[PDB]
Amino acid sequence: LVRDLPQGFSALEPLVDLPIGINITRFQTLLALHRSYLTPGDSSSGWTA
Amino acid sequence: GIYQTSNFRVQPTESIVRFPNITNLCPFGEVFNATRFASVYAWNRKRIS
Ligand SMILES: *[C@@H]1O[C@H](CO)[C@@H](O)[C@H](O)[C@H]1NC(C)=O
Repeated sequence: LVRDLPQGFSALEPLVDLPIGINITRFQTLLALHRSYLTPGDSSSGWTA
Repeated sequence: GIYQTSNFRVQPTESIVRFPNITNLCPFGEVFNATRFASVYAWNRKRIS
C-alpha cells in the first residue's frame, strides 16, 4: 500500500521448534552476487547487486 | 414444606475416543528406524514434537 510497513493486519505463523546447543552472542547477514559477463578486453571482475 | 436432599446427577455410561489416523507418518522410523542409535559420547538432543 502507500505505507511501506507501519500499517498491517495479520499474524506470524510458527512452523517448527528446534534446539541449538551452543552459546550465541553475535549475528551477521549474507548477500548474493550475480556474476557479470564482461568483454575479454576489460580484464576486470565485476558484480551486479 | 420443601427440604433439599442430595443432588441428582447422572454419571456418563460411555467413554470412547477418536484419535488421529496418519498425520506425521511414523515418528521414529524416518531417522532412527526401529532401534538404531549413535555412540555413547554423542548425547545429541533429538526431540520430536
Ligand atoms: C529397521 O528395523 C527392522 C526390524 O526392527 C529391520 O527391517 C531393519 O533392521 C531396519 N529396516 C531396514 C529397511 O533396514
